[PDB]
Amino acid sequence: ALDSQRRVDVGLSSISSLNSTIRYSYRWNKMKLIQKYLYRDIDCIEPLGKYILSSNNGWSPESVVGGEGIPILGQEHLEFDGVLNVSPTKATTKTKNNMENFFIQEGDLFISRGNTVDLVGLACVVETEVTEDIIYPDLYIRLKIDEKVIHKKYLALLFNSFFGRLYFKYVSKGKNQTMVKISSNELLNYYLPIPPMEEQLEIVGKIEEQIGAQNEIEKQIEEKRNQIRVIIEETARS
Amino acid sequence: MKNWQRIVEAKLEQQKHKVAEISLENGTVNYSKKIKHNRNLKALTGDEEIVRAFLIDRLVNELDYKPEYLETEKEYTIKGGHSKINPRVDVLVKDDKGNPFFFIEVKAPNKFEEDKDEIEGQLFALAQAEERDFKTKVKYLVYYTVELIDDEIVDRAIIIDFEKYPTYTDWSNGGFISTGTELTAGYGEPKKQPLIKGHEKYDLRVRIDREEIEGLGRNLHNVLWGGGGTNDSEIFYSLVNIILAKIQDEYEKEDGQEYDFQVYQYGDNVESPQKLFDRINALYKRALREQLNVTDEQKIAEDNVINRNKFPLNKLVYTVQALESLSFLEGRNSLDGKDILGDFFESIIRDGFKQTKGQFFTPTPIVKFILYALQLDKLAIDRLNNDRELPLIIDPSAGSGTFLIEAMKLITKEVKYKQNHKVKSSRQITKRFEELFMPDHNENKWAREYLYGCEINFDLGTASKVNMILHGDGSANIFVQDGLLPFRFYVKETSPNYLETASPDALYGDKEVNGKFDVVVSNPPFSVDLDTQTQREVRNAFLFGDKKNSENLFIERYYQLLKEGGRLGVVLPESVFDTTENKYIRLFIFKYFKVKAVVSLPQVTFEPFTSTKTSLLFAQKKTKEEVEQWNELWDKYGKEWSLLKTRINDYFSYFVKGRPLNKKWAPDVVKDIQEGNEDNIRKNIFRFLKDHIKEEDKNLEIKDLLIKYAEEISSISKHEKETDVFGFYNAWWVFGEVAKELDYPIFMAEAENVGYKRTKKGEKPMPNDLYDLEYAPSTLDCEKVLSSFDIEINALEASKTKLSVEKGLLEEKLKDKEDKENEKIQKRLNKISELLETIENQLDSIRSKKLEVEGILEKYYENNKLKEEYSERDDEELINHFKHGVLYQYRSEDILLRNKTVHKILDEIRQGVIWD
Ligand SMILES: C[S@@+](CC[C@H](N)C(=O)[O-])C[C@H]1O[C@@H](n2cnc3c(N)ncnc32)[C@H](O)[C@@H]1O
Repeated sequence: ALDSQRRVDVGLSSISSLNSTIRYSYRWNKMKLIQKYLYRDIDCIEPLGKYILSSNNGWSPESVVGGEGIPILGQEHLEFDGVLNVSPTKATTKTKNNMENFFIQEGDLFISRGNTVDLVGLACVVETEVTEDIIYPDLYIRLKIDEKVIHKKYLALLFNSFFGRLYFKYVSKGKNQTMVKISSNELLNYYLPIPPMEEQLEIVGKIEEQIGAQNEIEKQIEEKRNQIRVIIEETARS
Repeated sequence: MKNWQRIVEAKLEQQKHKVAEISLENGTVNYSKKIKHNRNLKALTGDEEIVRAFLIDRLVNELDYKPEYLETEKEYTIKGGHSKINPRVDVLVKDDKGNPFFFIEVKAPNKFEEDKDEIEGQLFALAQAEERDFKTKVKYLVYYTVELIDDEIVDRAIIIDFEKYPTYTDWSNGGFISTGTELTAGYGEPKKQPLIKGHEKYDLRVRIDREEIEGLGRNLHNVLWGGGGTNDSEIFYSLVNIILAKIQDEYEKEDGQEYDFQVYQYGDNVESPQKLFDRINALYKRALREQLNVTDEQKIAEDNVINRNKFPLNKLVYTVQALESLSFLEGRNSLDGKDILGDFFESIIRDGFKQTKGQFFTPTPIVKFILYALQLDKLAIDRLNNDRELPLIIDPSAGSGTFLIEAMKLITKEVKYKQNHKVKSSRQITKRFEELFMPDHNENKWAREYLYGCEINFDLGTASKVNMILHGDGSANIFVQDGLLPFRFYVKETSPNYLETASPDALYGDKEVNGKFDVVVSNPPFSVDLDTQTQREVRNAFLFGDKKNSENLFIERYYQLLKEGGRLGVVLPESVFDTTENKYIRLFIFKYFKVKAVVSLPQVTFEPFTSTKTSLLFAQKKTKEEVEQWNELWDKYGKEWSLLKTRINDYFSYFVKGRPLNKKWAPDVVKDIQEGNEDNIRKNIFRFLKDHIKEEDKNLEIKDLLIKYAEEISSISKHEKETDVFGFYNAWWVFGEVAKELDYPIFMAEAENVGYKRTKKGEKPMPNDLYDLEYAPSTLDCEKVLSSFDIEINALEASKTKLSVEKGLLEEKLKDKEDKENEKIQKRLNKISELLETIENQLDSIRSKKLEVEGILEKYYENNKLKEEYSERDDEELINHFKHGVLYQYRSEDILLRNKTVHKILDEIRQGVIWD
């Protein structure tokens, strides 16, 4: 109801509330109103700039599907569960001068810079073994955070939740609805509910169990697929 | 019924020799048996046959020519490709030597502007056949038509010498050669009647018909533009210069002498396209020595009414010939020609001008939303009622004058026609309205006093001036002297000048502010690129001229032009609203303006020329009392913050950093440190921080709080960068404190669509989301849709009754005849009967929709007035009635001001915000 309003009545006093730059605009004030509604009962709201250690933007050179070079990812590899589904399809055949930090490592936080207004700012965590070094494209940000206060996967789950979707649909600056590009400035200024680490682990556990249930559903699905295969084979053989 | 048809019928009937008969009541025409006809003409094919008969009568009776040399309805049979073609020639008159003296093609007067494409299909083939057969040359080709001026029939004709231009290339370079407007008797060379004031026949046209202007526009698009050449700036500029020259002609040539725009034609035959360049150039100097009063000798010396390299003179002579009788300054006098020329020129700008980065036009739907969202109509009505004046609108960046033109057409329409009931009927108000709007021939007469503008581009300045002359204004106030030049430089001959006046303002900083205008609407350029010749205005005249963003100077200009309480509606880029570098300007507006609406716009608004997000800002200038209150509150809270900063930084050094206490500190500081009044310690932290602290912070120890904050407390401690204007205090802290006291509500909204989508190819309609058209007029006349509509149907009923009587007489006269030979014409009479029954069938069918629309009129209208429940067009049913079927006419495309129902952003603008 609040998000689909298209009209905001803003008071003058409301402008200078955690603003520090006196920004008045429809999008910024709509985002602030939605955040005020969200964080009403929730407490312990804190900025991400205090608990951020560093942010490094990746970069990707010219490449073709295949090419027998070092592999690169795609925009479809990002997932809502917060796990980077590593399955590169394209690679770069020519070499660069420096590639030390352009590879993907385990336990990293990747942020989507440029994508559709819906799937922008999408975050993922690399949990599987990287083994071979793989290049992550320019539309990514490696985010190193303070591990003592905030857990790596909790931020990804928050960003993929509506908490981050609503913020990034108004903060994103793009020339079209197909691609909108976020930057690091709003990552510095973003406000989060940061409960004790125990609560973050509890949330992660609930998400993991409710995703394992769905995993049981698709494993039943390939059980049905194998049944189809067996029926075809037994019909053909005799 | 039309008077001219009856006049023509009477003129043809008054002739002594009864050779042709017409009957409009019966809709029949009959001709003498002397000329053989291959078909039985029984129905009126159009005005073409009447014009041909009139020309035949004029030739036979008035010009005393022998009828034996006249040939009409000549049949040709040719085999073209796989088909057969039968072209026809209208009038052939040959002399004693056999050469065609008159080769006349007859066309309907209302079909001339659209039939030109068929001319090539009717004339060149016959000439080619004649060359193939006899290898002879035709001497003169004559194209004739009639025109109605003051109930008098005048003749406008084109005479082309075939031998003079034997080839198509020579004919194209000739530019529609017309030897003379009228013919001459006694084998004389053709002569054109002078176009001179004094004689009504010689005088120009003032009753401009609505349709031929569209034909002229499409002909210019198809001929001047080459068909394959679109969006060329230089051709448009040449056309603009030609129109300006024509305007100067009516301005200066005055009465008693012929105009110099027309071909002077000292000789009987029209001369070559040359020897007119000197004429038009001297005329183009007389213009800009009379209207613009320019003082550039190099610009006068370079001439350049046209450029010879890309504007050949054949198109020039075509344009000159096309615009001989279309008096622009006097065509607006007539009600029919009131808005014809303005629409013509706005179509010229719309189709022909190429616009891109830096130079592009604001779309009309945004302009009208800006003008109506300021309640400019209500402001003008209130100004007229209270102070007997109209608002003083200025647009300091008017490129094509779109904002000014829309403001003019809005004020005139609202005050004079739409909302005329709001204005009072007092004698003083009535006389002021008399000298403003009443004469009704030039209703845009007030503009000369109340409409200003500034443009930096000379070419677009001339374009704006000519556009706004053709729309009705004198266009004296539009300046081509840059938007940001000082108020002293803006000088022009006419005495009442509200832009010259200036005076320093103590609050502004001693800088000079005008303070004379009521409304300031503009579309500020993204980058001003201010000229290096006069850079003293950057520093001395403007507060923030030294900054990198030089476009933000425009906002400061808007403070100087507006009056205390004036209105400002502008399309600012979104970067002004959300960028730290622009913060200084955002603190500026809140200091002096009362922000009232920030309407965001989609990025499809300015496509395809630019793709950047822009927003609408509506603000009102603040009076001296409010800004001095702001200044005093700013000073108070800045001093309080100044004390808090020093105190809290002294607190940090001891209580966290550990530096021993010193007696050089403030007495309250030292005693609070000594006797440990930690409650005040916490209170000062809370007050200095304001936000950035939560409920957990109050219980937690102060030392850990300070360690945790550090960065935030340092950021708050740092003062501002602009200095002088703000006064060494923190803008965020003091701004929050002052805005708590002076709170007012701001309205914000976003539009997703703007009623159009301009791809590179063309426009495609979309939902508006900004405003809704009325779609239903507030004044509908029953007698306008009833009597004239029924005249045709009852005339046809009388005609078919007479036809039925004569058919019955023929039926009897064939009943007493023998059947075997009768059968063929009896079947023909049956065909006539079935034609009559089917025609009366569609008349009955259209009478049904007549009845249903009459029922709708009775249901929705009461004494030609929309009822209060139907006043606000929320009823989609009535709207769908008007925009369907035959109710396409009499529509109202005006913007609807509902004032009680909120559906689209403009309604929330006009209801939610208050301008006072
Ligand atoms: C915004 S466009 C169209 C303005 C108006 N909406 C119209 O339709 O005519 C006006 C153009 O004139 C130019 N212009 C106007 N005033 C100017 C000034 N004072 N200094 C520099 N350029 C100016 C801008 O570059 C802009 O491209």
